[PDB]
Amino acid sequence: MNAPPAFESFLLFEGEKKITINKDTKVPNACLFTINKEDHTLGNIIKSQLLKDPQVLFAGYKVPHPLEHKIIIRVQTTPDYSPQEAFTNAITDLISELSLLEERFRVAIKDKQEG
Amino acid sequence: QKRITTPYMTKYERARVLGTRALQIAMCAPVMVELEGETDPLLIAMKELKARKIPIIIRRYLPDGSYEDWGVDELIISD
Amino acid sequence: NRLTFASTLSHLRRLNSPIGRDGKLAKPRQLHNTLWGMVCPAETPEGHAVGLVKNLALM
Amino acid sequence: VCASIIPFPDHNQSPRNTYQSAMGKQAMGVYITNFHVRMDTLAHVLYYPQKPLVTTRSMEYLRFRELPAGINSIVAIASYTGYNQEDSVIMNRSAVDRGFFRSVFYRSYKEQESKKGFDQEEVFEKPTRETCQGMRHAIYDKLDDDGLIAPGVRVSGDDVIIGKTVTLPTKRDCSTFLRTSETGIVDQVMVTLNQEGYKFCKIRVRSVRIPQIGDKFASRHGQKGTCGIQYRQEDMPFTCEGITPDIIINPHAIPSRMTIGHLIECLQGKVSANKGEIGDATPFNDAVNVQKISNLLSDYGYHLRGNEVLYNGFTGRKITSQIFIGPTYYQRLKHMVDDKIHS
Amino acid sequence: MIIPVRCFTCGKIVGNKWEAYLGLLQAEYTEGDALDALGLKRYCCRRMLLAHVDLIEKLLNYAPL
Amino acid sequence: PYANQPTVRITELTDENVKFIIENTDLAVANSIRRVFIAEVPIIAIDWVQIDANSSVLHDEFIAHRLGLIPLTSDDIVDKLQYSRDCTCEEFCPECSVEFTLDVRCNEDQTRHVTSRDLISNSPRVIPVTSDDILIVKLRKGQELRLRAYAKKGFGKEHAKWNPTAGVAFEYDPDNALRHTVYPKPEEWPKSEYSELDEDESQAPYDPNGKPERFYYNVESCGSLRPETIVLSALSGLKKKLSDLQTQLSHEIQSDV
Amino acid sequence: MIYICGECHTENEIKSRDPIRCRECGYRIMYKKRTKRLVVFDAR
Amino acid sequence: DFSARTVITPDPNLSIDQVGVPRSIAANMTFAEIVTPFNIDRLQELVRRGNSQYPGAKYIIRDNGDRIDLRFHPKPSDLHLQTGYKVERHMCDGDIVIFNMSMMGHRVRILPWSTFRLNLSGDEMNLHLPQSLETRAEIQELAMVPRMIIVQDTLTAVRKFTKRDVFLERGEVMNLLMFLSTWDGKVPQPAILKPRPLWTGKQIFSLIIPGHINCIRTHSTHPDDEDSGPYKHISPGDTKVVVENGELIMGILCKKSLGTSAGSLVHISYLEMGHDITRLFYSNIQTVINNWLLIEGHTIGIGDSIADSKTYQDIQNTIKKAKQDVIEVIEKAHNNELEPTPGNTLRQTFENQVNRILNDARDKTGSSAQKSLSEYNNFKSMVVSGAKGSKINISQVIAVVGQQNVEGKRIPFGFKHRTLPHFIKDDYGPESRGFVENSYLAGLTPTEFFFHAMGGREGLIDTAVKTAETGYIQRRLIKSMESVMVKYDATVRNSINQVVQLRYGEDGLAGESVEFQNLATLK
Ligand SMILES: [Zn+2]
Ligand SMILES: [Zn+2]
Ligand SMILES: [Zn+2]
Repeated sequence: MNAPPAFESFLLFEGEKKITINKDTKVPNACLFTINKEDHTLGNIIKSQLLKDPQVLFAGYKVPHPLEHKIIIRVQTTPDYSPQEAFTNAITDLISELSLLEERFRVAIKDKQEG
Repeated sequence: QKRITTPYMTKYERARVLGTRALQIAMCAPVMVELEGETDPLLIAMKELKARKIPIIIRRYLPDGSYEDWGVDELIISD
Repeated sequence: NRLTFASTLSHLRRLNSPIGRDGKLAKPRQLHNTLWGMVCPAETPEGHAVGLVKNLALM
Repeated sequence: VCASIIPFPDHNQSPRNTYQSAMGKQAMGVYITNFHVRMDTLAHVLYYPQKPLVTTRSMEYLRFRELPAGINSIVAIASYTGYNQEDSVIMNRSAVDRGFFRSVFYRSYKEQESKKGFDQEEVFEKPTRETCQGMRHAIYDKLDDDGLIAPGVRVSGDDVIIGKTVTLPTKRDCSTFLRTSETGIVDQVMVTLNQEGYKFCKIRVRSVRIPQIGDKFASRHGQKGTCGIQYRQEDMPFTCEGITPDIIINPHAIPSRMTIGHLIECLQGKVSANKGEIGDATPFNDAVNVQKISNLLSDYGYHLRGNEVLYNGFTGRKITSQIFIGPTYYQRLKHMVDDKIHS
Repeated sequence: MIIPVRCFTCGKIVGNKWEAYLGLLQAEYTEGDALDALGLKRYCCRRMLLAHVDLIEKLLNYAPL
Repeated sequence: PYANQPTVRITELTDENVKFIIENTDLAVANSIRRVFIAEVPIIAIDWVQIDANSSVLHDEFIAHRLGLIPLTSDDIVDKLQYSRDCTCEEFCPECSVEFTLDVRCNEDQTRHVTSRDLISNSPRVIPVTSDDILIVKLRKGQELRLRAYAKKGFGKEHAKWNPTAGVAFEYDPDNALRHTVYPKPEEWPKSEYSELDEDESQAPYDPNGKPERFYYNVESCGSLRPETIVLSALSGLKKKLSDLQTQLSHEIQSDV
Repeated sequence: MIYICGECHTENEIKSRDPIRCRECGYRIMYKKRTKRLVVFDAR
Repeated sequence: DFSARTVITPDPNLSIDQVGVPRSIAANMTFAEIVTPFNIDRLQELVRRGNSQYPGAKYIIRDNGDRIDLRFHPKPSDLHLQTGYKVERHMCDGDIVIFNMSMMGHRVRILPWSTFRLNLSGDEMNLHLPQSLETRAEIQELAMVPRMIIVQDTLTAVRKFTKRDVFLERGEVMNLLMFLSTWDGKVPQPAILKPRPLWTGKQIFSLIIPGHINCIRTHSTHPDDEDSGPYKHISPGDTKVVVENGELIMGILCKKSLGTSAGSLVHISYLEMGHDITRLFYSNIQTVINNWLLIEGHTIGIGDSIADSKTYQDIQNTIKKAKQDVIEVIEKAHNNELEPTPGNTLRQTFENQVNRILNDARDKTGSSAQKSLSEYNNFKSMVVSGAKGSKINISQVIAVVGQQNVEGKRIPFGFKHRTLPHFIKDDYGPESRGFVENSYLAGLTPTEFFFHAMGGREGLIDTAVKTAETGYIQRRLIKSMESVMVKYDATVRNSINQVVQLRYGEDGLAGESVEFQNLATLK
């Protein structure tokens, strides 16, 4: 009755934007990425990569409520750089990072099978 | 005049004045202060108290039967 | 009480303290030494009627 | 009977032993074997009533081993996400999806058509909108030609399950609807004749209750703890071997409103499961000791005190404090949120 | 009532192991020895077999409708 | 300002589980991938069950539910199949679901139990893992259990039955080089299998500078998806979700500009 | 409707306003076999 | 509009003022609202939703007072509303609710599950919704939780968080600061810049402290001689709490420093800043500490109860010495050597001497147990912070349970001069009279278990009657002072207008704003 559907955790609600970028006026060069229908599996993926970038001054994520299933990411960078670029560039590195891992795994998986 | 009650406004008076004003605002009552998009009626009345524009006049009944007419603007509110 | 088998067994062996003058004058709620091996000391409903209702010892 | 099933009651505080006596009765489980044939107003039967890993010798005589009223759980005592206070507990959502604590609920509805008055009498039939003048808005397609809903029909919300009308001096509907709004399926239908000889019938409505955040779970000793929050297997703190605890309880309960027997039972449960032997829960057996149990656990590549390194599900970094995890027996209490809200 | 399909903790299948577990017990094997043969290294799965009760045996005694 | 190269090697490969070590990887990526196996990995399991005749001792709800927990050997069929929501169907089709059936009847005096072998599936490849054997229920003489079931692709987070991982043993820094976990008495604690340390050394010396690396993975499968293929799908499944975020992210920037 | 005796477990058709008794036994308790309207079950 | 009672569950994410409510309960509950042009569209859409959809209206009231049910929706024109109407729209987010004569208001938040969520900082409850706007405004202005005023799961972690040992890496700091609502947006400079940045727990907590509030407190484990020593300002154990300009420069926080008391950070902030700022202080502490707790972690196990063999010998030696001493006292009374005190009789004097020997042993052995626990030990952490438990509880778990007194005395002779059949007749020894020399961990003897039950039974009976009697006093006191109030002439008068007090509290000051202090012109 009151139990929420199990698929709402990942399913995208109709007429709801998956990603919303909101600028923060507390400190210059700061933005909030309120992703929806995601969990900590995605929040930690980008936060760690953002820290690796020297041009990132402050990057982090948090969940307002586990049942909400929406994650908020706050990114702040240098005046020359932009939080939007940091979020975009970091994702590309992850895709490249996983591509090497996926490709290298396929290289080594056959090696063990044959011996 | 000759009013002996405290110049400050009690918390109970503040709550009732805002509540009554907020109810009035929700009933198509006019707003003295400028409207900058505040939809919620309580916010409209809250800034009215800050600007000292609420027409409500507080009549404090003394225990002896006498009453003192204290204006909301005259009373010193705490912000 | 058929909610659980253990509850059913306890109810059958359930005991009740005396009521009226006899129970009132005494202290049935308080645990006495004579209950050793005859009435379970730990088992007693919680609430106002604490110690009035007890359970027979296993043996 | 209720105190005998408690391991190490001497290690436990006296009020806790008394508290368990009340909780033990409220625990839900297989009360008897011939539950299907009988009809009871209230009857909770557990999906998987499993005998405990730690059992007392006197438990055999009570036959509680044959018909237990709880399911074991690998309980890690930690403060995870701060969702469990002194009276609370955190469950594993994935475990419940596999049947961790699910149980059935049976409510028996009973009615008879008796000729109390010569002019007016009760009958069993479909209350058609035309022949019946007074009626309540509800779906009547469930009822059959005999006025009794056949077994195997899903019933939800306000629905008529038995048709009864009174031929007042045109008939007035007086059927019986569901007591609550719970969704259930009728299990079996019984038609009989009462002692007076009038037709009398009983029907048992079966509903499935899935444990949720509002259900109250209680250990074998201590205060009952409501399921503060349910977390998926990924979010639960997994150990080195990949064993996400089924239940997480608040460590702050152990000091006062809980007993060291919970820790000892966890240690015994870990040894019992690892060594494949049911532990002895005799209250006054000098053979069983905390030090002896710790030594046995160390032989199976485990910490002598049962502490384990749990990796936080959200962040993979090791938790600074080593959590204490063990297979502690747990029982589900009759108090459930669904019953209260559905009312 | 009946052995669960899989371990509630991790998800390893344990229902199929129940049939072999009982068969090993009557084969003079120790309670813990049988678990090792079935391949239950984790203590969570060993719990599902070591201390399980098959209540359906007594229920099947009653005749059906 | 870019990511590293996650070198990966495999220790031992077997049917039940596969062990591999990933080096030069961030802790978040390794930890996230661990939960990607449990939830993100899609597998085919029974979700829709309808009973035509049930005379067994167990109840309709219990029997119908138990089928879902039974894993199905969906190695490559899961990839080609699609979720019911995104399909153009109002009723299950072979392209967005599969057909399952189980028609048994007990007439012998001896107790007969229906197991997963009697669970017939239209798709030859999509079959129960055992097909000893996953027993469903025990049937008495004169008891029959005829029902029809369907299975559909679903995420692990949606339900536990859609989780192919039978316990993931993820470990890192077994010797506690970075002191991420502090033991009051390190001597008592046992030595982990992956640790390379002497008997007389309780733990490795603390290094002032260092990062988590050389993550040890042991993915144990329930038989539905082979442990050597779950990793391939998980890595592709995680990144394809990451790319989807970028596509929506670009739209937001297009709106701001 | 068709009912089942609780002793012999045999089909016996009982109409409305008819005594409830098994011809083969005289047993006074009858049950209902099942409904032909099937329901939908979800493994949750 | 009384609602259906439902169980209570905790929710740290929710603010203390906020309350979680399920969709089903809120659907039944309705809040009459007067439609206005500024929100005419808002009511127009909600009424269109209908009762099937949760965000709907159960009834709509016209100016004439007629109520039209929205379940049927007979005509679209009837659905349309005019200005000045009253619409019983279903409860939504942001509404004010009041529940447990002083009641605290809350802001309702809709959550998926059924059970209510409360940010405690269990028992079923029913939440009441104020229909009228006037009382709704009044409730949110004076009856809110911030104006009415920490869990034990946080205080224990707060003490560990503020320890000097705790050091936070850049990655960890980012997560903690994200949950900080009252954050300026600038990351504080690390305490240890090189070789790597490392923020101390206090630095993160410094931002948690609102504004600039200064207070000095002491940790529970603060040696008395430390203050008199030269290291008073530089505490060797960090047992002194000092805050300057809102920054926790030093000291480990605990219930004494952070918990409610005459002088505490929460109390000082309430007077210095107010209630609204104080609530954020509670929320920030709960949220930030909970996230950090996932890294540090709090647990409990057998290792905490298992003490070193050295202390076990001392505990048994003290127990043995006490047992021998009791026998010596018994022998003296047996031979008539014992002399009764002038203020007591021989029988009562003997009971007093034996009680002190047993009572002293428990305290001495219990005190040694407290020193036995190491810093890493979880038992010490709870008591040191003072969150949950007590030093006596640890004593009964490790050292000794202690004497089991019944009705203020030792176990009475239920049988003829013997407490139990096993003990010899006229036995006044430790075991016979209920002295429990075995700790909970070790295990009690069969005789001790029954004696322990007798002591516990008395407590349960006293607790059962204590609540009944205490509750009666509360109701009685309220009735006799329900009409007592402070009038506009700064006088306390009842309904009859009789002067109870010329000035409230004899000074004319509120009891909440007053702060404890010691003027130094008399000592
Ligand atoms: Zn397992
Ligand atoms: Zn399709
Ligand atoms: Zn018959």
